[PDB]
Amino acid sequence: SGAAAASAAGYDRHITIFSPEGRLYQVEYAFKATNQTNINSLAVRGKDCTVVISQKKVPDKLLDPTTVSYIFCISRTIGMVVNGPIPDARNAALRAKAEAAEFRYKYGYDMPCDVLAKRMANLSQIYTQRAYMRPLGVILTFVSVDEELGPSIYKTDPAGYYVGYKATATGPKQQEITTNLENHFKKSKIDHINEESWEKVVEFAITHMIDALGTEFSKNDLEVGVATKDKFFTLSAENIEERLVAI
Amino acid sequence: GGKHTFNNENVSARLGGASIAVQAPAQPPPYSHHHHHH
Repeated sequence: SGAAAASAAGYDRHITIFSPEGRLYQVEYAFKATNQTNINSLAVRGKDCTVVISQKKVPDKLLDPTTVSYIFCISRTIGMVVNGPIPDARNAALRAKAEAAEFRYKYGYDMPCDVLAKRMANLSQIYTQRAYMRPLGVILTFVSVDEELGPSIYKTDPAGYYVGYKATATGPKQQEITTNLENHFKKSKIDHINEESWEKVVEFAITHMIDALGTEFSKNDLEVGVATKDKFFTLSAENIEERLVAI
Repeated sequence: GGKHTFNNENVSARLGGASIAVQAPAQPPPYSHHHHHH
């Protein structure tokens, strides 16, 4: 009964058609695309240092793993990680990287992740008004270390919804992760996390997406980002060898 | 003159077909050419 009158009587191939339930369904069918990789990222705050982690799978040997990456350095002080197919991640990445710029040409400073999640999300709405473009099947995360707000995470979905979480994950496996840090925060009642160094905060976030994820991870199956004042960048592989020795 | 019986039974099957129905929702296209496609 739920989508039976949907799948039969249209309502599932035009974007701009409501159902008598009120629900439009096309965008509500976009999200199935986000999980077409079986991939599962993460993000958390700091005292001044932010981090985001992603798997990086082990397909057939012929790839050149230097280039497979879902972490795109947008501008300085900014970065982003996607959840969805690669091509529908670029067109969002590039429509942005030429958007932080003109701001800095037209207003005299660099955009935060506030506006950058309000702008790019003020567009994916529009493409769910008009028939210009199928809505990009993604759900993307932003990061930054701002001057006026400190660390900051934000999030954007194909409708246009955006909220700045305190910590979050995404993918097929949110419930397992999200509980393995929701319960952590009610312990301490700190929106941020301790361990001043951007180093020591990584190893916090790794191990929580090991115990609650479901297996053990090497250096190659991961790719990780970080945000610090004046910079955004990626990382090396030793941070786990200096974990299990301590344990 | 005759002692046999007959015993006319219903050994035969039978059936009555008027399976008349109502809906027929088969296939409405309201997008015969998607009406400018855009």
